[PDB]
Amino acid sequence: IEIGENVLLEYIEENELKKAKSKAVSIENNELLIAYPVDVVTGRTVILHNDMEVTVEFVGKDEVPYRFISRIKGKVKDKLQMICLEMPPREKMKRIQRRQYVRTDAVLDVQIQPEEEIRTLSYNISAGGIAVVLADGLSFQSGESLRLIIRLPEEEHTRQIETEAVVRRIFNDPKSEKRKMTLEYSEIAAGDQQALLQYCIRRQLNKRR
Ligand SMILES: Nc1nc2c(ncn2[C@@H]2O[C@@H]3COP(=O)(O)O[C@H]4[C@@H](O)[C@H](n5cnc6c(=O)[nH]c(N)nc65)O[C@@H]4COP(=O)(O)O[C@H]3[C@H]2O)c(=O)[nH]1
Ligand SMILES: Nc1nc2c(ncn2[C@@H]2O[C@@H]3COP(=O)(O)O[C@H]4[C@@H](O)[C@H](n5cnc6c(=O)[nH]c(N)nc65)O[C@@H]4COP(=O)(O)O[C@H]3[C@H]2O)c(=O)[nH]1
Repeated sequence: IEIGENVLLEYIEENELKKAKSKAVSIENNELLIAYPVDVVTGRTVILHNDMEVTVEFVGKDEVPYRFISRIKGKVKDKLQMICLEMPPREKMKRIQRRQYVRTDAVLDVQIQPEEEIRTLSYNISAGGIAVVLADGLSFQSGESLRLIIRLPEEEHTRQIETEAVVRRIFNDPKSEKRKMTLEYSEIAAGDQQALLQYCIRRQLNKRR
């Protein structure tokens, strides 16, 4: 559970599966109150018809994602229109895991090249994707295929991993006002990917104690 966190809904309206993003207000007794149901892609608000079985997703205080089916109990009026969601038990609230590959926060040398060539740094990495800090002026696009070269330092032997990856998303970090960008490996060698895989596990393992 948490408060103020994002509550992601997934319902069926007019035979197609629509998703929406709301905000946790309170979880009094067995009822969850969410506010401002806006569409996941459309910034404009939406309407959740009562008694509609929805599928609620959220990230708890343990940085673990949770998913449960529920129902629109009804509207609640106190100063705004908030939607009442019937909460399940504490069982029947399945913890999910959407990442195929284990991620680790590592500042690695990344070289992006589509005009010239951009040598930059990553801020987290995975065996299937990468997230990289951009400088101002760099113009890319979600869906553009880029060739990037990753300097993976597997101890003394510095492995150079060359892949092609497609831009997932570009956003502005509210903590640094610097552009960040994420990519998914379009094509990566089996040898390099396995090494990159064992690197992220050991690196994540080396900080448990
Ligand atoms: N579309 C998309 N967005 C991404 C992805 N990775 C990160 N983000 C965005 O970045 C936020 C912070 O992620 P984080 O620092 O890894 O911190 C995350 C992460 O540590 C944890 N978490 C959430 N879902 C998963 C998961 O499926 N697997 C794992 N291992 N951790 C998760 O909860 C934190 C909060 O996640 P959110 O509230 O979702 O907020 C996420 C999400 O909005 C991605 O692969 N796809
Ligand atoms: N290192 C790194 N790699 C990134 C990031 N964003 C995307 N990627 C790469 O791109 C793949 C596709 O992510 P997606 O299309 O957002 O699709 C995502 C998203 O829909 C969902 N997902 C995973 N983690 C999160 C999360 O933390 N928050 C949310 N909201 N969704 C997530 O599962 C899919 C992720 O599958 P993956 O095995 O993670 O595979 C990811 C990952 O390899 C990032 O911030 N850092």
